[PDB]
Amino acid sequence: FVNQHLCGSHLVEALYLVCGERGFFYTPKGIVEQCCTSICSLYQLENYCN
Amino acid sequence: FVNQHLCGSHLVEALYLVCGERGFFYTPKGIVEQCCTSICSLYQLENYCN
Ligand SMILES: [Zn+2]
Ligand SMILES: [Zn+2]
Repeated sequence: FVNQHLCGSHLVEALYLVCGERGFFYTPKGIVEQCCTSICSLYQLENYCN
Repeated sequence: FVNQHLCGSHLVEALYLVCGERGFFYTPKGIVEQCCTSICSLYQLENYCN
């Protein structure tokens, strides 16, 4: 996985790819303050699939 | 397979800009049958925001 800062529509694109079929929930808040202002791993990103 | 997959990618991105700060919930069921085969405006997409 790209060990990078995922911000704006780049964050919803990743979530989209990782969560596949499941779907996901996007909430400008804790996913932000850490996957954007910080770096997240496949792992951490998967906390947002439905 | 291909088709709806490509299409949802285009939708999450449209729901990012529309929804803004209320975020959203993406579920490949409801949405894609509605908006992949026919055009769906920004107007129509806010159905889908939180
Ligand atoms: Zn960009
Ligand atoms: Zn495309």
